[PDB]
Amino acid sequence: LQDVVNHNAQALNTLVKQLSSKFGAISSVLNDILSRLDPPEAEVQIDRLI
Amino acid sequence: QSYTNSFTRGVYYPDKVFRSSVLHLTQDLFLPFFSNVTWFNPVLPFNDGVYFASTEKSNIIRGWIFGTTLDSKTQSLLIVNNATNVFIKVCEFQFCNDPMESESGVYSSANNCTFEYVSNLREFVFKNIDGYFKIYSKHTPIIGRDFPQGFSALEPLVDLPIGINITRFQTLLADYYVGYLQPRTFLLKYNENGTITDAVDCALDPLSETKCTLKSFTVEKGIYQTSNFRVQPTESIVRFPNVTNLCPFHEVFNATRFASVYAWNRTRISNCVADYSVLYNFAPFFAFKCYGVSPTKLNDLCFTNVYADSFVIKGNEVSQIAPGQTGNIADYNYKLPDDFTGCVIAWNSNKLDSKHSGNYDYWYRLFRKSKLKPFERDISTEIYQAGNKPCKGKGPNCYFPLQSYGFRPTYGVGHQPYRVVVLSFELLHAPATVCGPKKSTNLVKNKCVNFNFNGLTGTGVLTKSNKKFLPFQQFGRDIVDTTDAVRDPQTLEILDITPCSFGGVSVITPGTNTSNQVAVLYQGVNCTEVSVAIHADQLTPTWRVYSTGSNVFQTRAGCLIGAEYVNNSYECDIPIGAGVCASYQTSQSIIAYTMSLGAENSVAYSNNSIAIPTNFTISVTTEILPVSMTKTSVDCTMYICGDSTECSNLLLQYGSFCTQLKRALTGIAVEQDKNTQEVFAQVKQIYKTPPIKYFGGFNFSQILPDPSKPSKRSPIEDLLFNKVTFNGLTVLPPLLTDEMIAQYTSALLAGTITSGWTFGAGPALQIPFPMQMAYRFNGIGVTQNVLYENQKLIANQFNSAIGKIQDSLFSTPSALGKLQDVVNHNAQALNTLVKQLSSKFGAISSVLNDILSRLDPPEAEVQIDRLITGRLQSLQTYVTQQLIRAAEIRASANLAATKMSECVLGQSKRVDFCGKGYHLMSFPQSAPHGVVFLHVTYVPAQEKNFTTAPAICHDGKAHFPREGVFVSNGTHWFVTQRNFYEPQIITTDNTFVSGNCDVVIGIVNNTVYDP
Amino acid sequence: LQDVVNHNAQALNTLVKQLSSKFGAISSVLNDILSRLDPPEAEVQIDRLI
Ligand SMILES: *[C@@H]1O[C@H](CO)[C@@H](O[C@@H]2O[C@H](CO)[C@@H](O)[C@H](O)[C@H]2NC(C)=O)[C@H](O)[C@H]1NC(C)=O
Ligand SMILES: *[C@@H]1O[C@H](CO)[C@@H](O)[C@H](O)[C@H]1NC(C)=O
Ligand SMILES: *[C@@H]1O[C@H](CO)[C@@H](O)[C@H](O)[C@H]1NC(C)=O
Ligand SMILES: *[C@@H]1O[C@H](CO)[C@@H](O)[C@H](O)[C@H]1NC(C)=O
Ligand SMILES: *[C@@H]1O[C@H](CO)[C@@H](O)[C@H](O)[C@H]1NC(C)=O
Ligand SMILES: *[C@@H]1O[C@H](CO)[C@@H](O)[C@H](O)[C@H]1NC(C)=O
Ligand SMILES: *[C@@H]1O[C@H](CO)[C@@H](O)[C@H](O)[C@H]1NC(C)=O
Ligand SMILES: *[C@@H]1O[C@H](CO)[C@@H](O)[C@H](O)[C@H]1NC(C)=O
Ligand SMILES: *[C@@H]1O[C@H](CO)[C@@H](O)[C@H](O)[C@H]1NC(C)=O
Ligand SMILES: *[C@@H]1O[C@H](CO)[C@@H](O)[C@H](O)[C@H]1NC(C)=O
Repeated sequence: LQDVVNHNAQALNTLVKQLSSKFGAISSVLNDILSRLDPPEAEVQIDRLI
Repeated sequence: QSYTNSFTRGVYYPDKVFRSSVLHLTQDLFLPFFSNVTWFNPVLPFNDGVYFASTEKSNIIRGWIFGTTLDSKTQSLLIVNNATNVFIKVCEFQFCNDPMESESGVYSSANNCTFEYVSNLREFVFKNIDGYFKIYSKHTPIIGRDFPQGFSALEPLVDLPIGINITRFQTLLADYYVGYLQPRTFLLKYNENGTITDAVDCALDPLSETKCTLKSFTVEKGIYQTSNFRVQPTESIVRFPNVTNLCPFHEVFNATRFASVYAWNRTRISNCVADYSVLYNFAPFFAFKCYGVSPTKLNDLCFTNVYADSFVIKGNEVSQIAPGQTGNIADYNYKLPDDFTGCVIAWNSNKLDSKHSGNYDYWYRLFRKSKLKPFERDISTEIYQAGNKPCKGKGPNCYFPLQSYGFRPTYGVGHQPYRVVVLSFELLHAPATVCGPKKSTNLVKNKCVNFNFNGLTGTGVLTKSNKKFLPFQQFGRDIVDTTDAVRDPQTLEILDITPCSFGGVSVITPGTNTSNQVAVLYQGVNCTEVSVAIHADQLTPTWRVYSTGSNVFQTRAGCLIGAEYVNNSYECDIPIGAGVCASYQTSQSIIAYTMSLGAENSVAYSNNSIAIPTNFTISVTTEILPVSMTKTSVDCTMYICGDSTECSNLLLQYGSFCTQLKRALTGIAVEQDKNTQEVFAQVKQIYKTPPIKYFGGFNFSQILPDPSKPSKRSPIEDLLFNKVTFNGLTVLPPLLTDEMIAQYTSALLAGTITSGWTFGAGPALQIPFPMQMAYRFNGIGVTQNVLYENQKLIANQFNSAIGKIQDSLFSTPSALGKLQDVVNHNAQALNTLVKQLSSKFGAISSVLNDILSRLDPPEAEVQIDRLITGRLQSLQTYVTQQLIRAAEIRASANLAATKMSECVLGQSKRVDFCGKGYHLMSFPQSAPHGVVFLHVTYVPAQEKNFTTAPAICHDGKAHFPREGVFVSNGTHWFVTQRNFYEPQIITTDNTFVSGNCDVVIGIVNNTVYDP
Repeated sequence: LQDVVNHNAQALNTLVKQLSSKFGAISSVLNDILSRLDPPEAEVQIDRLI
């Protein structure tokens, strides 16, 4: 049971941590990309993050 | 000259790369198998490479001539072989040797010789490709004129970089066969020494397409999925509404004056044609960049709401004009949408948009108090207020937002004015109004045709429709958003767009070893449709099985060709669908029959009729169960990145994917270890079988370990073991060595055969085997007296039963099908994973080191990223597949553990769980990544039809057997156990009384004796 | 059983409905992309749809 709980917790923690992965893009936060670049290339960066 | 068949000739080495003992599938220009070959001074046209096989003994064939004209006008290739050295020239000659020391080369012309070169059954492949004349020469001097229908590869004699055009060629004299090549696909079997010992085409016969599909030269008996058939389009219609020709552009584009960048005119064009080639040369404007819709395709489905914008700018101003751009021009002159599907045309306009002294009229909106949005014009030219107080003129930052451009003809190129046309059009609105002219065609009339209805392009069958389009709807779709109805305004007729027929084809083959005939199943199609497609050369799988009579059958699965339907019934051999099955029968051919669901047996039920067996059989049946899987550990970094830190840095930005994959693989591995632990290690203490091994006639030699061999495995285990069977991927060894697993099996079996089932419920309790078997009879409703009264026979019944098991595992090679399937599945997964390392994934190359040593790292980053994404999706797919397979094997291992707990460590009352019959006992045997259970079952036999009755009325009261059944042989009545005929005289010992003789439906008068 | 049938039908319906998904490309139909763009540029859109 403890292993099941730990597995679910680890899955959720990995999912939230991977919100900070750049995934080969400029950054990991959408707002900085929006208020850093022009909308066209920002679209490609947001596409990679998505 | 006649026509013969190219049996297997024309195979050459496709490349100079060594390959050993492989089956490589390559697509290239080849001589197709069994093609028609002309056997012969004619001028043979050079069909993109020829196979020329000269058979001679007088050396009459002195060489070849190639070219397009061969009359000293275009460059022609002359090849001659005099006695020692091949003179190869690329000259421009009128004629040649054609009119010991009986002949010499005089030719007729030697102009512009651009290239020079010197060095029976002479085969020569001449392939002209990529500026190369590749000559593949096989000089196998056969001693004799017998033309062998055999195999001989053609090693590349030379690859001349002549780089000339060749359409025709002739032979030079002082017989021969000619065949023409086509682009085909071949399977070549490269031998150890590097030689192509055999080749298999991929377009002749269904059989030699499944040979390519499995990448083998010997296919097994079975239905094989293969390529998908599809009726190819017959014609190609292009229907438009009534069209008109106006083209009102050049008269506008040529005009004396356009408007400024801020005063631009949105010119609307409608009801004309896209005569745009004039804008290239008739109005020769140089700057032509089409964004969203590249040019030279502007002939149909082109414009719906085309608009034209007229800009007048400087020279160094078009650069800022692009979709998604920003700047003062973008801010306050005009703003473009990001999705601008149009064209930008710019050209210098000195003599037509400038004054000789300079025209100070083309101004621009320097400032404005309104943010520009896509497709909006600036009109207000009031002073741009820049202060909180009302700002008019000077004072605050305000200035007049209109600066004159000095369009002088004396300025440089960077200042010369540009006239610009922006064609902004939307390729969407369904109703149209403008594109170029094209041929129209009437209704296809139920014909699979390329349709081009008002720009809606596709392939389909256009039939009369009953769908009531209200007089504004042009298209008509379905819930799947597929256009199932269209109507051209010119015809104004609603017609549906049911697509061209397709599906798949599957090859039924009885195995290459058995035979070579095949059948084909076009899945889900009417046989009339497929026959019609055969007739008018429309089926994509160009190989045509001859549709003779009594060989085309229409099943609910589709159309089966090559096998006749027989109204007889047989067990299924090669499943097809809808209950039909095909098989090879004996003169010998493939037949399709309705599957017979076993025999039909009517049980003779009656009001009073029972059948009790008088004999039995100790059957031994093998049941194979996967227990484990190959533990595979994959190094994410090395697989994705070939020990490259440059690639590792890029991989590090992809989150903890490698950590997740490693965790999943380690979980799978520890799960495999726990699976074999739980299946085999259910015994606390390793039990040793006794020194003397007499078990009341029960043999137990093929299952008990024999010390006179290594690894201490049983002979059955030996047969099972002998019967089964880089780049960051590692196969971790199992924790339990095969000897340890065999020792667990030996302990389990020794405990079973010595202590009975007691060792599974606690301490092992010794008990003679003839007593344990009597208990196991008691456990299936058979009195123990049966065993001792028939001990020895049963022993033999067991012993022979085990003996056949060996042959069942010896003669039959597919007995261990499930375990070998598991092994093959793992091997195929690993093979696919390593093979996808060679996939470019839309990059420059499949090898990292090339990309590293080809480009600067900023540019190489994109290619490395594409390769990383491809290989990472490969890893994720492999890991997910492994997880699913591991879950399946976990279920199988749980079943195996349950069986060993219930079938081996005890006797199970669950029906058909430990065999087919009444379970007696079971024996485990280790096998590679699995277990094999020798389920011992009691099976009754030798029936005897008998008369019965639920109750006996002796003393005016009912009587019932305590555990048996009341039966009779006509005259006497006997109470007997219900699983073995043991008649007994009815007495109060076996009978109990309950009630009187007026409630039982079928009570019978009789005597219940007193003992 | 009805849930099993409906689940299979929903899976197939989703699979065919995502044929109309642009996937961040010009369009969801290959035919239009082919007869709208030169093959070097159309390669990117075809790759995205693929
Ligand atoms: C049990 O079965 C084995 C068979 O595996 C018997 O061994 C055979 O013995 C005879 C002579 O006694 C030989 O001719 C055979 O070659 C043996 N079989 C094999 C496969 O080699 C054995 O006799 C049986 N009985 C006992 C008590 O072991
Ligand atoms: C080669 O020359 C022939 C001469 O008739 C011509 O038809 C063909 O188009 C040419 N093609 C090339 C340049 O390969
Ligand atoms: C205008 O028409 C003349 C006709 O001779 C042509 O030469 C010229 O290139 C045209 N220019 C434009 C911009 O259409
Ligand atoms: C647009 O209209 C204006 C009206 O003054 C005119 O001067 C200009 O030449 C026109 N430009 C065109 C024809 O695109
Ligand atoms: C195939 O077509 C024929 C003629 O249209 C028709 O009679 C037959 O019923 C069709 N087959 C099936 C299975 O519907
Ligand atoms: C069994 O008995 C019933 C009594 O109603 C009778 O109808 C039926 O025919 C009998 N079955 C036989 C004689 O096979
Ligand atoms: C029962 O069957 C066996 C073989 O299956 C046979 O040898 C035997 O004679 C039969 N009868 C008895 C009474 O065992
Ligand atoms: C057993 O059944 C058959 C029919 O299958 C029948 O002919 C026979 O008479 C029955 N047995 C007896 C004891 O009558
Ligand atoms: C029935 O079984 C008895 C057993 O004693 C035997 O004597 C008799 O011959 C058998 N047959 C008939 C028709 O009674
Ligand atoms: C059974 O025996 C009793 C008394 O002997 C008699 O009354 C009854 O009718 C008998 N029943 C049958 C079915 O013979």
